[PDB]
Amino acid sequence: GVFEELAAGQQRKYIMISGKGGVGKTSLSASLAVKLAAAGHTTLVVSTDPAHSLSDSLAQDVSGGRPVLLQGTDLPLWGLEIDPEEAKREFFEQVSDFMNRMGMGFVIDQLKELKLGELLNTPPPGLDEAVAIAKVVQFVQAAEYARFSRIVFDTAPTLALPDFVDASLAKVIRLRKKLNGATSVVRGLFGAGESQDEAVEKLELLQQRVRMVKALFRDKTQTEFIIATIPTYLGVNESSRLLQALRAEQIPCKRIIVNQIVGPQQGDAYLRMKMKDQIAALEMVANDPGLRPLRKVIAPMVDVEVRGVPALSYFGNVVWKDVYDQMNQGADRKFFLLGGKGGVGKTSCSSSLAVHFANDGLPTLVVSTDPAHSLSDAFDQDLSGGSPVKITSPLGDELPLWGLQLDPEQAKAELRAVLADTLDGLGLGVISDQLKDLQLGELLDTPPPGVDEAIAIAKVVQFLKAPEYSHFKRIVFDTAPTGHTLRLLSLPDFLDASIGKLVRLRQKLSAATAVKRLEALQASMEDAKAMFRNQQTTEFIIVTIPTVMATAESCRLASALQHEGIPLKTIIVNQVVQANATDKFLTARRADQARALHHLEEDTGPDGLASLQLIKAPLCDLEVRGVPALSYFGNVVW
Repeated sequence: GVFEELAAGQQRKYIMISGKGGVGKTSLSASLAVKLAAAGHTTLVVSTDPAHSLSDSLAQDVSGGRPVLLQGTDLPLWGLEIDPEEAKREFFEQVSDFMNRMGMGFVIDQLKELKLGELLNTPPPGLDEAVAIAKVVQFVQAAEYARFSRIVFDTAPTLALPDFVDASLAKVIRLRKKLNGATSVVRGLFGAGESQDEAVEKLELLQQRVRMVKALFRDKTQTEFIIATIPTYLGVNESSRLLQALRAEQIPCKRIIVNQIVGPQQGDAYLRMKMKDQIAALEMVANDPGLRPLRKVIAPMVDVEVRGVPALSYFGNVVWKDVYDQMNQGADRKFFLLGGKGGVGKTSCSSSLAVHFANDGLPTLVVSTDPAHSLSDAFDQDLSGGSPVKITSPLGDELPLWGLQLDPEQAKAELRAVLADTLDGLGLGVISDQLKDLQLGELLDTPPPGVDEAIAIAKVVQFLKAPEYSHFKRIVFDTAPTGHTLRLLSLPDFLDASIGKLVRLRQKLSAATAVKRLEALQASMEDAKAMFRNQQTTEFIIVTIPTVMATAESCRLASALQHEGIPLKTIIVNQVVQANATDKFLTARRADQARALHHLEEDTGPDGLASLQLIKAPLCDLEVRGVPALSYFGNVVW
């Protein structure tokens, strides 16, 4: 049986459930926990979610920091909610002045102003989610709460990080045993004592608990993964590439589940469901707090998926034409940025905006920060690389637009590598440490959550120059399908961090007898930030769907981004089924499923990325919030 294999032995087996994008992944790893606890396994289900997903999906306050046993069932089950930001960083946390008389006292007070002690105390980025699952193995081999027969994991949506933190710990671990025996003033630059042996003795064990992680995922006996994906086309080949990893890094992956499939019998119930969502959300779009001032547009759902240049021109009449295209009014230049989580087809809108006022007399560059080749699939032209490309599909006619694609991961490493290029010799002058600190100076440029793309944006802000300053009048951005949009004013303090460090280095550069390299980064961001609070030339667009959850989220970000200051003047609701052809919507989405099921069943056979073992999960017509509902949803699927 499908389930029988997951509950076979008393030999502790860790179930992992990995996927992306609200597939009900929580609701099905919860079912699996329950239906396993029904089989006799003392079982623990854990989620690393600050939204406390395991709690709302269990209907108990299981969201305590340690594993808590549930009230109200004779069924043996434990849930664990782990705090990433607090707990993980918590385990991490004579007077001979005679140099003053050599005048050294000016150079020593400029190095202590680099506060390299801090940079050693900054716990490396990624630590929390790296040690999350190691904390899980504590309570189970500890058995202080109970002997756990199986463990079920709700993983964060989509192994490299445990080695990154392994490497950032060694870099910091390598430096402290070099400081255990050191001259008294050298330690003064770090604020470190004589005997370093108390801190390294525990810095290593934290490094070893990151290593047991990498050894667990590989562990052929305890561990096993299961992928979870919604039947969409993109979701299948996204999961196809996920398994590619699981076969390389030796991680056993034996099952894939597909949730949110429409069944044949009860497919007619889906539309009654889907509609009341759209009714509720639009009632809120009409009435939501703070949505009042910004302009609103309702788009009726995609006729046939927009993959063409002409298709993009007709889409332009749908969103911006029957409703007002009076965006075009203003100064000679316009900066248009569009954003939204992945799935709304904002690129189809984003692309359709450049095309619309291409032939209207306006030369307009569309910039895509989507690394998935959106623009290359949206105009159907393979617009690759960073430099602009002309657009060739139409019947011979004026095309005043272009489109450039910036990998944001490639735009970040493009930037970090620039900083690889005297003061080095001085630090190296007591013992060789330049290689370590340079890399560790960058431990303070990865901390930001969604910056890789802001790099890609400020790159083209500065592209205002005689080669282009004359060429383009309006430009339109296509943010990647993530949380680009930063609603809290971290702009000036990510900017100050830059000054804080470009002013701290000017303090030691003048003492050793570069920083204007950080001046290029200083003015470029300030040139980007200049076009963000620009009221006349710049305005924003946020693309969303009538699923009520995703709708209030689009206000949750609207109202907060408003008092931030950024002019966000339009929201788009791109995929609105309409009832007169409600029959066709069902008939279409039903096919988009089994049409994509074909694409998975045709995956190269069983070599690597596979057709390994399939689990079809019917449509979540009910809230699964109750513990019995999960017992039901679990015997349906497993």
